[PDB]
Amino acid sequence: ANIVLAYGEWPEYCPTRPDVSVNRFYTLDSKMWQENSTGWYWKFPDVLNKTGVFGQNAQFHYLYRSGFCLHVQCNASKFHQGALLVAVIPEFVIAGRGSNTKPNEAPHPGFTTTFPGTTGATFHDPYVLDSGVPLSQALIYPHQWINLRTNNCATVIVPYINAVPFDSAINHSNFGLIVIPVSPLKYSSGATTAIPITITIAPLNSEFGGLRQ
Amino acid sequence: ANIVLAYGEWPEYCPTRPDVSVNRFYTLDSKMWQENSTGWYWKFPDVLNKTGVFGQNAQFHYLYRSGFCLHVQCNASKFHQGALLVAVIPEFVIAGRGSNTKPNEAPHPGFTTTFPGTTGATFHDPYVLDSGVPLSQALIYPHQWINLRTNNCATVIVPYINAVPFDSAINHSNFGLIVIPVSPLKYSSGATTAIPITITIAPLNSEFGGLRQ
Amino acid sequence: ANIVLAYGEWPEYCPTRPDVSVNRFYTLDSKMWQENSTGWYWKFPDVLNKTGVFGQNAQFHYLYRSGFCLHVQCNASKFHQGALLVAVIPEFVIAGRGSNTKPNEAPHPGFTTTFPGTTGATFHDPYVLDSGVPLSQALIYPHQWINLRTNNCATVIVPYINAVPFDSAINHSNFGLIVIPVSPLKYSSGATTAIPITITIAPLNSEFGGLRQ
Amino acid sequence: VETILEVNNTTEATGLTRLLIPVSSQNKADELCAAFMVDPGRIGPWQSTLVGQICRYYTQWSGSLKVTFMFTGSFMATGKMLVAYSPPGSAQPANRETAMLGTHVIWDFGLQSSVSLVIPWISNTAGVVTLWYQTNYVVPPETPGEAYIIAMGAAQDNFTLKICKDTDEVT
Amino acid sequence: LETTINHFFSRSGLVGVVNLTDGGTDTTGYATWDIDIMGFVQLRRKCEMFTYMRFNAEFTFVTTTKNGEARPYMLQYMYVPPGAPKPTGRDAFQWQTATNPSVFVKLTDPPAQVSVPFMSPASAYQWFYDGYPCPNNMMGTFAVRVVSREASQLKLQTRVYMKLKHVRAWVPRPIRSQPYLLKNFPNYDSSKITNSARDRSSIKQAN
Amino acid sequence: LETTINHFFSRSGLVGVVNLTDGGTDTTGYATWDIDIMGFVQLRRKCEMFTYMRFNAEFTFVTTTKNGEARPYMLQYMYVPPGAPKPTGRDAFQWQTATNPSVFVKLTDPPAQVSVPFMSPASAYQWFYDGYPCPNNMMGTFAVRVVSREASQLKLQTRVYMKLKHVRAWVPRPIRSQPYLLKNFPNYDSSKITNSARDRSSIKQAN
Repeated sequence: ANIVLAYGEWPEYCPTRPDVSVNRFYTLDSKMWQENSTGWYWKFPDVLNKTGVFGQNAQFHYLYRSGFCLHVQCNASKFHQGALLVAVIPEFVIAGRGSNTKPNEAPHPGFTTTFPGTTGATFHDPYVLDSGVPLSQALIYPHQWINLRTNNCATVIVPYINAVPFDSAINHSNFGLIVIPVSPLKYSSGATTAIPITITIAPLNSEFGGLRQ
Repeated sequence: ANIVLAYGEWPEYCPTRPDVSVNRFYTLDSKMWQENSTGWYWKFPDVLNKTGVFGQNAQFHYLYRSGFCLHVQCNASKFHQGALLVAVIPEFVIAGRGSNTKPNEAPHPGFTTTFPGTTGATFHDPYVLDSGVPLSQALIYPHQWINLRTNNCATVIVPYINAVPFDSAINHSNFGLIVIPVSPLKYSSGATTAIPITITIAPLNSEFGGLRQ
Repeated sequence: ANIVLAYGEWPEYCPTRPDVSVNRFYTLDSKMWQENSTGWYWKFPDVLNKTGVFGQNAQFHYLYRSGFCLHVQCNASKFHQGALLVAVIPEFVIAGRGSNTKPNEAPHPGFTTTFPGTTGATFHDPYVLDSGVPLSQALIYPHQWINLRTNNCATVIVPYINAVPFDSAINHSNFGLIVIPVSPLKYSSGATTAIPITITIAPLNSEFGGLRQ
Repeated sequence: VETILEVNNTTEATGLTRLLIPVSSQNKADELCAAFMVDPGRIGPWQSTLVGQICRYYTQWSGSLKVTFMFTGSFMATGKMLVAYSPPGSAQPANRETAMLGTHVIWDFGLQSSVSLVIPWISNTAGVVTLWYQTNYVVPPETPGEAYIIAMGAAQDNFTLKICKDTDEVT
Repeated sequence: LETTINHFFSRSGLVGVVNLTDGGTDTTGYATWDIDIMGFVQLRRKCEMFTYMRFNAEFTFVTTTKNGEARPYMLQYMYVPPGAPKPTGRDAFQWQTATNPSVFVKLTDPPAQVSVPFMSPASAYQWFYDGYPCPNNMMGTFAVRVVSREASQLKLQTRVYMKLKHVRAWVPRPIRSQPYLLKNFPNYDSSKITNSARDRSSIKQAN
Repeated sequence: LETTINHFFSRSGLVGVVNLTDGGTDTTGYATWDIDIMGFVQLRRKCEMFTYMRFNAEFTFVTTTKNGEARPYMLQYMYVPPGAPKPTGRDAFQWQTATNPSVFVKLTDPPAQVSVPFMSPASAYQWFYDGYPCPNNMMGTFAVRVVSREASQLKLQTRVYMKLKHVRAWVPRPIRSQPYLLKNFPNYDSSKITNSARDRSSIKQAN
């Protein structure tokens, strides 16, 4: 496989270091990609705030700094066809959809939309990335194409991208993942009507600070 | 101060090692020692199963091995008088008080009596150590005298005493502490009618194994 | 391809040696594997007692000793799915199916069932290997999996396994082959409803003795 | 020696199909597929293996085990699955997020077709191996969307047995 | 030299007594005796002085009849290891098992004598187990039967004499002064606590 | 160390039981017992786990009376090697043959004990013989009689305890799970096939 190293920097240290039970392959549930699907996004440092030792050591602490090793498999048969675009986005701010210019009458995304959790969330307008920004140039980020006739896997080693070397892992999602079916799914009748997408992440080089019992 | 090293062996290693947040002085609440008091005992590896990081890393694991550094202060004025006997007891099994020889009619100690918790428990018959064993020879254990005219402190470095090098820290209290007022408390009128007893423990050389999320 | 050497021993010599016309790839007819198939077994030293020079030099002699190089191909399309278990069994004694404890009233397998010949024979209860022995641990023998999504070939180099270094090749089948469809055959409509299985065997290191004209 | 476990030992099953875990494309994105115990000397799926028959002649055992899966399906069908070991103590996990915080291996079907999970340190609850649907079971047109997974299991170099005793499979 | 543990324990005392009837409608014949070293108060008081112990055992079976005269009759002693099932009747299959070792000896022969090693899954025996599962240390069983074909009409009375060997002890503890109430529990009496020193007249004498 | 073949087999189990009457008009007296190690299911299941075996045997004869009391009476055990003819009566000439070794022992003596070596014309014993002549591996016979002049009026009951020694095994094979139907044939039942794993409720539990 070919690894796209995000911004040419390896996740390095700078606080406790677990180094044993948090450097394991956390595997999220598979997403069923279909014909009329739109896309999916995941806010990362609050995907793993409910899963095991990393969630325990990220909720009971106050300072946090880590990188990530992503892995996105999408295993389909040799008769299906389509394409995915998997891309990480630093500081992925979800915009609100409306046409109101007043402060407390304009819409705003809820807590479940901004922080989806360990189950992700789907887009509403994937052409504008739900942020008023066209996705055609979204290749400016670190990204890979999951083309269902060349490969079925993608991997992104993403370092720590933040202005302050330590930040809260609960009230600030560092960066997001976005998978988008640019080319739709096509298949003849009699095949499997839905393709699973599996995501496994590894918290490389985790550092925690200021734990409140 | 003079340290009584229990059985002449230092607590040593043999599994994760926290080594940072569990090697701190856990300080229990003070016991009010009075004229008509009887004594107190503490089952150790379940005293700290509810207090902070050690309780978290001892409840969520399955194997456990550590020693302890005890500290028992008893600060009284220079006009009070009395004596305490502080002693550790390996495998301190609380007996039941009754006169019945039938299996399911003879009394047995409850869960709160065998495992007192972080608040300790008082004796009922301190002359027989609540175990049918006279306390006059209870000096066979590691022990110190807290005499209120010579010193006000005691310290016991106790190693790991068990037949199996790893054991559950929830269903098996390794060893107990017993403070007993051999000589009663005496004071003239107008003084403080109760003397506080403070206990601080340090889990030297902790080892945990098999953690179930 | 990957070769599973049976019991880690090469077939070696210890009597005439043909070495020319018997070390050739005898190819048996293909078996049509279908949905509701059960399995097949072959008793080896009487499979080739009717085929050419090896049959002539094995019927007209009295003592016999040789090893074998097996080859089992199973070529299916990339849309079929299933799995086979090919395993050699030393001294594969076919049991009789019945519920009678009397000597001359209990059933016994006939001559065509014990010695199938060059056309093989099918199982009746493949769960018990037709011998009262469960096949789940039949992996204790030399064996390979023919998985129709990884490979389509298997090969077993089997040495001479017998208690006497010479034995009759007509009244004693040394060892048997057993192919069993553990995972059944599945295919969408419009494909080939039957998959051929081809077996080619090579009598490595043959030795014959005591020929009666 | 590896040996096919009988993980599908429920009722309404014939002789051979008790050795197979069924995987389909009708089941949803995140759902439980199959779970079983670890103790080889116990009435369950480990009674059909060889280590489960040998560890019955002896009354005490220790050491690590190894459970290896193998996917029998089409070549054009892909998808991910989460195999998850939960050590002794708490009961079987309820959701995929609780399982992936324990011990877990993400095994897909594209490249790998046979995963192997090593179970540490088990002796005379005893541990729980669960097997979850990660994403889906995608299948192209003109292909059956139903496959099987064979589970196998054996001991390791640390496996040691003590105290001889006659078995109880016979009468 | 006679103050060490190996001389404080190694001496062939008497642990158990087993009866046997071998009669008619109550055709038991067998006589199982679960073996524990806490039978008689003396050895229990000498063994609860310590917290951990480790030892081998020599077992001597001395079998007599009811009155005392002994006739030549074959006897089978059978050691059921920890975990193996006990025999249920005189002629059950747990008597013909090969795992359970047996000793065939007549009454007129010298008394039987076997040796049992350290058979605990832990590193040593412990009598005081503060926690939840009495512990799980066990030694086994010793079922005994009259080997015959036609029912024997006698009632024997076996004695089981145990001697400890290669004894090692750890973590000494004080000696129990209060009386006993149960077998596997150190239950004393709340009322009527006996003092560990007999009373005298006054404190200024030498009585 | 207790997992090797030499500790998996070497243990003095019970192979056979032989009756004896020595009466009036049915003046048999002798009691022949063709010796095969496939008597009881346990040893057959432990010995059919392998394809080839090779071992010596120790045989222990423990003889009791009907009720169980044993009086001093001479007994002759006689090992008939493979190929030699069996004795036909109590006082036939096959009892005074020198080739057939005999053991003379009283009832009040300790049980008899002999040793038989590897006696097969092949290089090892085989239990599964795929072909036509059950194979021709045999061990012998063990005919036993009461040595007397005037007919003994008692009925004994001998037990034959076998212990394997110097055991070597070859070509392991899976363990028979189906029940047994015959002695020299691995015949199972077509209907009522017992599953090798007990049923549970569902596949998503841990029962």
